[PDB]
Amino acid sequence: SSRKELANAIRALSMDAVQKAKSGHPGAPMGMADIAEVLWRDFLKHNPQNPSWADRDRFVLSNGHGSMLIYSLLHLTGYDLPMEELKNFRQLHSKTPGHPEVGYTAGVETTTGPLGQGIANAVGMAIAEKTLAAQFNRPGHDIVDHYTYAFMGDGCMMEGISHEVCSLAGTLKLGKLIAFYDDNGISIDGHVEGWFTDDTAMRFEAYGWHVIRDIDGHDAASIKRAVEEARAVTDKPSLLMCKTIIGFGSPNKAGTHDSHGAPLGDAEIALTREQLGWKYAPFEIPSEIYAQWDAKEAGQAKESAWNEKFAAYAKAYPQEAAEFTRRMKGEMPSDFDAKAKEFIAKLQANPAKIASRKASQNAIEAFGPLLPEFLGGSADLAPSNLTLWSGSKAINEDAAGNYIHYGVREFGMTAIANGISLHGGFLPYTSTFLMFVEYARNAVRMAALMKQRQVMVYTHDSIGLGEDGPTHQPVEQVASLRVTPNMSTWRPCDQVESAVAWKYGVERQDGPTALILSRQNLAQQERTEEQLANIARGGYVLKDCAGQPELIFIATGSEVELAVAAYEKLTAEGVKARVVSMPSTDAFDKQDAAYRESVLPKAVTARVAVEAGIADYWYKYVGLNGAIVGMTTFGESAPAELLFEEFGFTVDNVVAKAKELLHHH
Amino acid sequence: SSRKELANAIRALSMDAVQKAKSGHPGAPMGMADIAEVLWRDFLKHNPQNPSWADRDRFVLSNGHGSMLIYSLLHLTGYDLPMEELKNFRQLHSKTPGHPEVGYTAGVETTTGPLGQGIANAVGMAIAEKTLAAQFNRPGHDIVDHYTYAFMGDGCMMEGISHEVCSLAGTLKLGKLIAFYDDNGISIDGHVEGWFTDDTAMRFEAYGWHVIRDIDGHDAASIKRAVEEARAVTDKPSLLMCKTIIGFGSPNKAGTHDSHGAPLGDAEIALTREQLGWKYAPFEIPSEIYAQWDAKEAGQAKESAWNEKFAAYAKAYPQEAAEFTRRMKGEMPSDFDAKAKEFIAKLQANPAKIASRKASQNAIEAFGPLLPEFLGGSADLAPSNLTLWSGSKAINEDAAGNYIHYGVREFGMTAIANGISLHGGFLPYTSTFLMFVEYARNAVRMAALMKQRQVMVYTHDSIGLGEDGPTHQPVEQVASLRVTPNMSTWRPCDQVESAVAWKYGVERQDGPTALILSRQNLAQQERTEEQLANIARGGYVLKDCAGQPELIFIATGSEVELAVAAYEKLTAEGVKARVVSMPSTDAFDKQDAAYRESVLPKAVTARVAVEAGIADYWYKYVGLNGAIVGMTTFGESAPAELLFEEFGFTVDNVVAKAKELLHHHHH
Ligand SMILES: [Ca+2]
Ligand SMILES: [Ca+2]
Ligand code: NA
Ligand code: NA
Repeated sequence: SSRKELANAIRALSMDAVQKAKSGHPGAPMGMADIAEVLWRDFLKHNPQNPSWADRDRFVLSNGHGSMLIYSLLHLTGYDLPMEELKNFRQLHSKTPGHPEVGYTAGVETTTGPLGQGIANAVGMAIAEKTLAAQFNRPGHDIVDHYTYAFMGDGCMMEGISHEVCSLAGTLKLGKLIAFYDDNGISIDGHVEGWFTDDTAMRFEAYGWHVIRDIDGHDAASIKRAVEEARAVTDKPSLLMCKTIIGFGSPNKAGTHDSHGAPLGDAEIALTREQLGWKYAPFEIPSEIYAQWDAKEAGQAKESAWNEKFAAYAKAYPQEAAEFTRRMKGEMPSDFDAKAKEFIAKLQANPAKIASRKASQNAIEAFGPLLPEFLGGSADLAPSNLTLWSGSKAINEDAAGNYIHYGVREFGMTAIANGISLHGGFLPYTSTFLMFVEYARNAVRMAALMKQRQVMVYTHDSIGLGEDGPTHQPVEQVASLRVTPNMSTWRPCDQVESAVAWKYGVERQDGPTALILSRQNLAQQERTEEQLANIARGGYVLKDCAGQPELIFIATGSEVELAVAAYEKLTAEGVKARVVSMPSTDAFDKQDAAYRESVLPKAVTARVAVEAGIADYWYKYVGLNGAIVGMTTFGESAPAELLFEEFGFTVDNVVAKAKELLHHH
Repeated sequence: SSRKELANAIRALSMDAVQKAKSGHPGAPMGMADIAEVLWRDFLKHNPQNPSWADRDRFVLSNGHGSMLIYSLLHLTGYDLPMEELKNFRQLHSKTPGHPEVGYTAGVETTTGPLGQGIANAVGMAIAEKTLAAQFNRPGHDIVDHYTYAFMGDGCMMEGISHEVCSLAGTLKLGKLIAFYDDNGISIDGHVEGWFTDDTAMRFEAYGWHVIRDIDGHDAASIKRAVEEARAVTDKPSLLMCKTIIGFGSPNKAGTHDSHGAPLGDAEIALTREQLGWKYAPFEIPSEIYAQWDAKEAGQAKESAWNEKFAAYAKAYPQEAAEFTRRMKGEMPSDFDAKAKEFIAKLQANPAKIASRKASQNAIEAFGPLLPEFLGGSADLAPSNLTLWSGSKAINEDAAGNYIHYGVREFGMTAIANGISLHGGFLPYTSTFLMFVEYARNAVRMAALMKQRQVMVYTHDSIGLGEDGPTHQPVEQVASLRVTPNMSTWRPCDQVESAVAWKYGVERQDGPTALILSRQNLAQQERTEEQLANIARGGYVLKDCAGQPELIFIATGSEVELAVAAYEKLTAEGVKARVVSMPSTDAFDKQDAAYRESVLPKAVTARVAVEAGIADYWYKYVGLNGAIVGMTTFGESAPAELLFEEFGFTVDNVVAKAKELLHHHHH
């Protein structure tokens, strides 16, 4: 069959699957089909029989609304994605959800849809390949050698995150990253010129990319030459400017916004079949077309050759090969749990009053030698977030390093780190001031949705940061993280809770962990062995009374000391009081009900939450008959000690709120 | 005095005020002082005695950590910012907070600090000037004519929002926007080349800006020539690449990251005075330096001339002049309240089961003729968010229009709109799918912090959007907005609540209002005149029983219909039930204790919340002895009606959960 006929198989499956679902996006799949045919059939290194092959090329659809493009490619090339799944596009619990989802579907590398994040993920995958190659390859043994290919459209280009990640990709000279821009002139509002006029090629040259202009995206020869040129440029990421017609093949909807995001309609599909010369019924693909698209034979041969290379590497470099396998599988070192517990116990036995941002740095220092998979960084705040340890080595200085200076790029940093975790081989950590989780907020959500392990180190967590004032002082950010599905959030009260939280984060297998860390020094709490072991349960009894409590303080982070001081005053008066430290609400909620009852007995309704964050969160644990010593406003610019007084974080106020509560009970 | 001596007054006040506070950022003020001296003394059109003069130039410090730069300028030029306030830099309730804040300090145009947002605000101010000039200027009467000047640094340049807003500024040919880039080679991690290597000039040329390269930022003549060149280019925004030395004057800390974000230290300040030749003690400025910096006499003359121009305009164009004054003051038309109430009453009397996104469009259509100040837009989703009305006209097509195609730029859109509201003359509305509030999230917060009027139209609010799936289906986003200080969030249940929420938003002068709008059609509920008036109280009794309820449903948005159906089933079985519609938790919380008790009586603990959003929010109103029919997970890609079934938003499940709750209460 001709290359155009092979590409038209994508067009037919895509328009037909959208039509059957009465939902979805036919235009971009039809516009990019010729580019995909060249890339996938002539260049992409992959094995449909093992989508987890460590050295496969990675493909990313940043314009993820065009999901039928990737489903068509996976089906046609022989992945485990049968025609019946394509006939179930956008239907409940199918393998073909409306935007592609990692884990749902063999061969999907990332969950995309939110524009701009796919290219960010691809930058992270390319950083991962470059770093892993530098760490593991040896003379005569290049066991890491693969490309990262991304498709992206006008929406990704307009989004600010594209600027963040493509700027950094240029700095890092990511010569195995090759992006294809679907330059079709159309977005949802219509002809893009009314709102998007960049000289995109000049912009990308300003980032240090190699740019190939004026590619005919409907001409296989033009596309193939451009890909060859990009592969020959080994010291710059490449952008291929592909002129395409959205909805290519449709006489009445090609080149129109109408083709972007709704079914073409039955009559228009019939006219499209006529224009394309496509003679097959919906969901019919002839054997000749499958024979030319199938990648099982070539893919198995390529993976088998790689397996033989890896076997030879393992003979010459046995310890390195074992580390490669462990890291690509995402497994932890067998002795990590014991060694981390030993560190935690040492901290409990050797008290220190330090900021939890410093306790975080100390945990990185302790775990660094044990976790060579760390690939950490900060968004231009290394000396404030405290993300460097003695073994940190910046990858812009040494490609085999373990640290990224991300610059002032919080959203891009977080979505790059999602790509790093998706690649395999690494455990990424990222960092900024907590307020700027808001810049990165959807990438944080995407880490949780994709079940990815990433530790997110958020410092300067409250009015305790002092004079920088209300634009920087978090109030409501932690509450939002706490109600995000599959997110773990820890607000440690001292250096011991900080190390437990770090351990919890690195040991998650199925989602991310945010650490909520103080600028100011935090006193260490004394703990029994039982309390020490129960920190990891997220909430535990820190101070207690004999018998059933009359009054329970629930406190987190920097406010535990205040709650303890109020507890001591009331205990001396003869109140049966308790303090619960709640470093992680999510870990607490996951405990068995007997444990939760032992900490927060259902019969004890006189509960006072204490936290320098938005009060409204705490109704979850105090209900309608408790009290909350929290924030209800933005902060103020002043020294931290005066702010804590101004906003009611005083022993007198906490005691008064508890006594007022005890009248009612 | 020489120009350098005048600039050194900024350096001295800045380093000394940071030192006294033992906190703050001396480096950028010291690095940009010569640029500021030229801009403010030779070009800026302003009147210190009236910071609200409608036709003043607007200045924005996007690198807002350098707050002592603007405080020095405002003090030296004669604004109401006494030296005592500079001595109280970063102290509680001073007029000199660590990052500048609009409202409390005379002459501060915007609250900045979060990097990139200042340049976005400046783009909005420049859009506002261009649009207001096109709407109001007449032959012989150019009553709107002013520049927007912005300072920005490497952090702003690295942030994605700078790409969004500077790209759009290029498309819109904002020839009165002039930005100065503090090109000093330093960020917090050190020398920027390890993480920031863009050819920034080439990047901005790709956006359609006029770029002036290689300006000596410590040479007044070079800076002045560059500003003159940028002012001569009337068809492009301009970027002035100013090579500066951070901490200029400090022998040991100039050019170092150490000068960025901590006091220089007393010993280093002494050496800096010696290098700069600045003899005056901390907080001492001689009368002759004030005489050269003061702008009161020039500012009075400029504003007086403008007032004469405006008086001549008002004689020739009296209705237009009255509209200009009204709009610049942020006042609403005198008949708006009555006309909007008439519209709301008509909707209550004429049911229509339509999506609240469509009810929103209908409110824009009804309000549009009454609010010529609207400057609305969507982030490339006009046909989905339903932000166009019959009178919309895109400003890229006609500069006197009222609509902005923002492109796929949610964060930039929202921070541009903050600039629009800060400028005066307009009432901005912005729009995207609700999920992508997360892209714009800090700009929403900044609107609330700055007490700005902006209506944020967020459509496709739940699993009700269907097949696009979990990356697009909001779950926890509304709860995040609800816990934001000074935010107003409305999730209307029908076309009537939608119109009430729109009226509330446009009339809310002291903060923003988000509308949480459905893709799918919403049943209209029956209301008495009192219930109709009670929508605006945020939470109200929609269905009731005689005597104390044994069950209260609390529902919002698309789930009110489900809660009412469950109420009807239970009522028919003899259960005493009530339904509360809670379109706005923030408005409800602002009602007095007696009203809140009347709606959610403390005696009734069997409360069931119903909302297709994150469940944990609702403990605030249901307590520990209730039930929540909510989401606890991400969504799924499927037809919406199947999602509502799968996630428990069915009458059978709501009734079962309510009966299970009552059974637990009984035993
Ligand atoms: Ca497009
Ligand atoms: Ca800088
Ligand atoms: Na290359
Ligand atoms: Na100009």
